[PDB]
Amino acid sequence: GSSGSSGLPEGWEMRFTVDGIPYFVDHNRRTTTYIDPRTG
Repeated sequence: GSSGSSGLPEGWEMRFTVDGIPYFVDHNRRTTTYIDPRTG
């Protein structure tokens, strides 16, 4: 359902692939990773 911004750091973004997988996108680093930034 409707989702917002939990609380990610600067640069780290929250998005989901066509399938709907939990992944983050970095604007500064310009990279993609599956591992969560907060948790690690």
